[PDB]
Amino acid sequence: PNHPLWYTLCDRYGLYVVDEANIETHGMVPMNRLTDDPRWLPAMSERVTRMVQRDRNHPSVIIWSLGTESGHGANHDALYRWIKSVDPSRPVQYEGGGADTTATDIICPMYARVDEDQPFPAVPKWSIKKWLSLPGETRPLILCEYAHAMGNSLGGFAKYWQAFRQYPRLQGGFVWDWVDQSLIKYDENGNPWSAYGGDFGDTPNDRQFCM
Amino acid sequence: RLAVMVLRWSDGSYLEDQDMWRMSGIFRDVSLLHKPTTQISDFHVATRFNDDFSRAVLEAEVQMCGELRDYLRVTVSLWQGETQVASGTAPFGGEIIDERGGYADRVTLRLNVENPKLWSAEIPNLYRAVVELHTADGTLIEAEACDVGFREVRIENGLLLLNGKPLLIRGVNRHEHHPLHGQVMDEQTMVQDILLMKQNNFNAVRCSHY
Ligand SMILES: O=C1O[C@H](CO)[C@H](O)[C@H](O)[C@H]1O
Ligand SMILES: [Mg+2]
Ligand code: NA
Ligand code: NA
Repeated sequence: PNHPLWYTLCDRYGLYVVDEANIETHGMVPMNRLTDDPRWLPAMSERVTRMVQRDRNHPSVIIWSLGTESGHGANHDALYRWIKSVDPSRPVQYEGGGADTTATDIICPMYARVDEDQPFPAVPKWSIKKWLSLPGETRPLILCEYAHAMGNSLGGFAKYWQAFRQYPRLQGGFVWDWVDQSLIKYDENGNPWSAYGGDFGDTPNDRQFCM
Repeated sequence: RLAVMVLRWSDGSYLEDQDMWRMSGIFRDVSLLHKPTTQISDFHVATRFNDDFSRAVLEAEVQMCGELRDYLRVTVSLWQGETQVASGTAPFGGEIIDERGGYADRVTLRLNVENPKLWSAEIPNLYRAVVELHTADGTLIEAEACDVGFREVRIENGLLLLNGKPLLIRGVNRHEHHPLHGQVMDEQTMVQDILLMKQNNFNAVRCSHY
């Protein structure tokens, strides 16, 4: 959840907002180790329920998100249902566990390609065009992350938009991401420069991957 | 002496606007068939399966024409080669279907078949069904028969399934055409087509358009 003024500004200037619970357990092995554990359900529930209680009156918020990169655990299913019951006015989405679990109203993959399948075991990223018409599938598809804009990038961006326009149930996506997470440091003359991972003696680090 | 007056055009022609040569005549086989007075007038074969296809029930509905009699029986027997695999016998008289009773001129036979050999375009396993109309003590009136392929065709979850597996149709449309004989078909031409189709990795054909 963002600084509270963010939603006020989105209401007034007009942007659709996905409001997301502060839950990410990416470094766990497997990714759902905590989110499938009922011991972590109280802590996860507060991150979801207190967000909803705070932001549910903002018209700019159109979709709730259960967080990101935490696999798919039973706790997600419980909290998905909690939101559906408490606030029927907004769809709930969540990408973890393969982007199309029972904890999401929207197929919301990250970096699934337009035409090319990436058939990873357990959590494949299907071509978005293919994903829509998998046997029994009926939901809309909106990429929660796509077109990773790292450095000299966004090659193939037009390919996404041709597909978005051609396919009714491909209803777009959210580019990753808006702003470089670089930090300012200064040389001996006081000239500022842009720093990334490792530049503060932080180790281990992931270098330029923050930008 | 038979006299047959064949018309090239009829009101039937309005329903026969296929993109093909427009021809006419007696272009398929003519035959004479002798049936007894008491006869098999229709029969339907169905095959249903359990979830993993390890058991089948062959269901055979048989209709008669002629005089109804208590001594009448139908036997449907199923053969794999020279081996009889299953058999059923019953008098005529179907189950009650409405307030007026049932079909006294019909009978349904049900045969259990364990581990049926399944039919597909890959392995065309066939059994032989023989439908015998006979008296209670086994005097045959007549027999009809067909080839039986044990297979289930169904659409589930948006997929066409044959024997529980999603098909991939390598199909072609095939008109009945011969450069010399026109729209007359013979066995040799038909066999030649099937061979060429299979040799070129086709598994399916559409009877375009009749
Ligand atoms: O759509 C069609 O196109 C073909 C054109 O050769 C042919 O006319 C077929 O009978 C018709 O079904
Ligand atoms: Mg036509
Ligand atoms: Na669309
Ligand atoms: Na990053």
